[PDB]
Amino acid sequence: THELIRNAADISIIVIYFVVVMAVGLWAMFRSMVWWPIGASLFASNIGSGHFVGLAGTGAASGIAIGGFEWNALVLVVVLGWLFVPIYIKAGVVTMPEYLRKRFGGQRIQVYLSLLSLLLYIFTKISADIFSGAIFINLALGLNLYLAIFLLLAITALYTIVIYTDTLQTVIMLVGSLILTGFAFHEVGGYDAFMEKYMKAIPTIVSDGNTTFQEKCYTPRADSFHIFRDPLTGDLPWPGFIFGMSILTLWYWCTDQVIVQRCLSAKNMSHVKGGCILCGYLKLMPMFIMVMPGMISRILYTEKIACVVPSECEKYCGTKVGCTNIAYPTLVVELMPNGLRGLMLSVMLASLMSSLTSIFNSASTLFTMDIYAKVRKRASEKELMIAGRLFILVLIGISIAWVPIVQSAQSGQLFDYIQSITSYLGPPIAAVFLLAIFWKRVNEPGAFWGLILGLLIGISRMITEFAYGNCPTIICGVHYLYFAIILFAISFITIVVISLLTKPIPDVHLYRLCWSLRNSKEERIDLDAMKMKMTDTSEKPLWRTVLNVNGIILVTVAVFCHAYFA
Amino acid sequence: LQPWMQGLIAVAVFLVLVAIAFAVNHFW
Ligand SMILES: OC[C@H]1O[C@@H](O)[C@H](O)[C@@H](O)[C@@H]1F
Repeated sequence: THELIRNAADISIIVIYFVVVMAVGLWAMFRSMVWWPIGASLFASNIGSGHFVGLAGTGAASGIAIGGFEWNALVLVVVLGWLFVPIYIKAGVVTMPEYLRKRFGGQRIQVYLSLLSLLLYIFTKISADIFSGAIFINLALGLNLYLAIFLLLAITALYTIVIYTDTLQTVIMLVGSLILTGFAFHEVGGYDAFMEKYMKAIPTIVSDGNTTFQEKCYTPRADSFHIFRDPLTGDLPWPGFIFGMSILTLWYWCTDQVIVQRCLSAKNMSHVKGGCILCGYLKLMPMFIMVMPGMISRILYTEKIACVVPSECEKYCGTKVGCTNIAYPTLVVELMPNGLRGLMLSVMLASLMSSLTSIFNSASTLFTMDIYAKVRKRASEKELMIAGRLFILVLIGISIAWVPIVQSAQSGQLFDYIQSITSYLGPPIAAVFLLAIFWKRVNEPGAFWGLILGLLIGISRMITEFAYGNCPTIICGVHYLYFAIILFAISFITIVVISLLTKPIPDVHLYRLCWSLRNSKEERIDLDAMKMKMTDTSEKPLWRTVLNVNGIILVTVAVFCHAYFA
Repeated sequence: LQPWMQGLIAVAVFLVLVAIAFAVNHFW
């Protein structure tokens, strides 16, 4: 399986792709980004190889429900265009912790939230993406997982040396993924035959010595073709699904620095909205092109993807957890002709490079403006950039060192790992941002202490899970999309209360920083020609109405797809 | 209830939702 791509013709495609990417990057190197590149880059930053691998694996093991996550992004993307980005533009902010500094004041909350978003990036993004790329390389090539990570990040470092490049990335990835989807669906015999054959993927080897595994452990779920699964016994329960995934997605899109940073570089508000719409329409695809291909991989490679014997799973992937995360790679490697196999390897690398370069740049911005600038108040621009570069290097090192914990991570389902860790560490951030933008009363001490409590609970559960890998069901037995809701509610209530206890932060410090005061001019007094254009969110009535209708139609399409897939 | 019945019903209810949202936006 690993020797398939060794053909010279197949690798010709990857070298052509890399030459094209280098040419585009050099041309770009050698605020008017516009709607189609804004949306293309948002999609390419959101959809990395982490999504490919995790979504396909969770689709193989659990079914279509995981794909629904991506569709929720659609709705949240709409929010990002019409609720949060206008405020980030009016506030004239570059980073989100800088927005919280302007909103609340004081240095502790900015530093803390920057560090928390950096830890979130490290674990979820900079481990899942590199791990997924390593899976792709290891299944495609004999190189080990760690060596695969090393090669992948070397290639990414070459790649960085953005929105236009990410537009190329997303176009190539979308075309290649559509090609693979069509090819695999025809091979299985269409969607009807795919559904019929999917409820038969039971591996032949199901007993190890005298121990027989439970029937529900290895057979595909009866609800594998339903997004809304049982609230209690079904993995990814529908109430947890909707609410917890909406909270997590709110964090990721409307408060993470990467998405908002790429959304801010728009020429004007209309192109912000257009980029949001294009990214949403592109995000409507990742189900049909990542989840269903993984299910097809299960159908065609049941013994490899549905393994339940620890010995067999270990021999197939070196892990005794189930080999669930290698769904998409196998499909790409074993079912793709030489040229198309090379093209799909290029697609996976394209999505990964977009996501990882976006995250590297955003983390550099966060550490550069929100911590290093504060430690060295008189830092020169050159030293500032040097600090950012060293920070991304340290971030990469920490993420690589953290990879091994991601391997098992809830039975090898990488996307489950991503969503669980980010559910532990994101709901506090989402709560503070929602309250800050929508609630004037919140103040710096209250927000800081609410965040500290939320992080305390999240780290408590995370350490318990990592220690137990018999864990008490009263704490860890609840699915993490429900721990996300619990943590969000706890942080929300804590922030509200302790803010009502301490200080109002008068009212003249919240002009153009809160939703109620987004339009007031009133000579804002900060807690800490060109600018008039930068803080301008005016849009021509024609384009504004066109983009409003476009967003309504996009969310209509998202709801239609959700209901079509139950 | 075929899947496209569900899709159309969801489109209808969500369109009503957006219509109510814009109605309140105009009124509020
Ligand atoms: O970590 C949360 C994020 O995970 C990504 O994989 C999904 O595409 C996003 O919708 C979500 F917000």
